[PDB]
Amino acid sequence: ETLNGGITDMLTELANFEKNVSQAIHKYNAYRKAASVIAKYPHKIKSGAEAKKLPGVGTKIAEKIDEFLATGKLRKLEKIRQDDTSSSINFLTRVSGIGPSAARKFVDEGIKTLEDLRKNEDKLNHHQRIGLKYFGDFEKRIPREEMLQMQDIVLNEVKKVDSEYIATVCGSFRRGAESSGDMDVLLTHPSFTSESTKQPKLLHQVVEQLQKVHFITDTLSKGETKFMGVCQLPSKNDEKEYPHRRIDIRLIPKDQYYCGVLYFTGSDIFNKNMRAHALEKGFTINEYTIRPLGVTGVAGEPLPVDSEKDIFDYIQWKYREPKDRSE
DNA sequence: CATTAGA
DNA sequence: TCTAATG
Ligand code: NA
Ligand code: NA
Ligand SMILES: [Zn+2]
Ligand SMILES: [Zn+2]
Ligand SMILES: [Zn+2]
Repeated sequence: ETLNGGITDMLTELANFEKNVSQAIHKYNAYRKAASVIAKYPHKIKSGAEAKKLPGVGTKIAEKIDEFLATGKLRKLEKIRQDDTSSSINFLTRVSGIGPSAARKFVDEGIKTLEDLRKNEDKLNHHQRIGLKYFGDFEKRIPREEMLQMQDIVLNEVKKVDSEYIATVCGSFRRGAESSGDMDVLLTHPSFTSESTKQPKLLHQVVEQLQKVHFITDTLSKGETKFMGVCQLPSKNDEKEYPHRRIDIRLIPKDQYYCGVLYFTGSDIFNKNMRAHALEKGFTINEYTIRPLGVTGVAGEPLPVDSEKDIFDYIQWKYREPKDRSE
């Protein structure tokens, strides 16, 4: 957790590099498992050879460990850290819609900077356009103060459109959190579930609503169940306009909302942990359901859920406020 | 680990 | 269709 801190970090730097700059999925997959096990190793790694004993570490990584142990740095690391091409990719990549692939491609054509990007907006698609356009606000955190305002607005329209609608803003915001990255709104309706063959309009109506009043300004991606966009709080009585924020609305079959809602609220650890418990307690929990465990090794048959309560009950736990779903 | 774009 | 990107 810190005893092997640096080694795991150099290692991540490394893996991360293979993956983006070059396309060395293995090297890259290599670095990660190593960074996984040494992280676990309950002792201070004093030399490669020692590390070496590990499963995952080979002669390769051993080597790097030595040098780093030896001298407070890594050359390969110093070099990559320096090199502009690699720098550039790690940068373009920051743009919503720009991934490693397009990053390497733009680089190879010479688009290295954000300006370069502008001059060549034609080379960009719609997602990437929006990304470029809101680059700044996109890197910005969301004050909870703003979060509640937002939430307020979405909830009301959703309601006004159809009172049957059910929405939950999940995420950290849900878990109390002082700030959040983007707004995730979990959505489901009663006429929509597991079987009842869709009702795309069900998503589509609200999206339309939200745009109608300018809450939604842009559209990154709109499908029959997932809409990815950009929204914005009405810039008051001027002097101050609100930064553009990422927003995702998603359709859920009412018969699997809570699993979903439960799920998405996290924390990543609360999950796994909740997840690990359901196993002893003879179950299975995943993104959409909770199934009883069968001795034959496995089993199925989807437990009927009406709230986050039922789930706990099932695995017979204490209902944990989302506030305290921290781990 | 799954949904939407794209070309 | 595959492949990218975001989640
Ligand atoms: Na080994
Ligand atoms: Na990006
Ligand atoms: Zn020891
Ligand atoms: Zn989020
Ligand atoms: Zn999101």
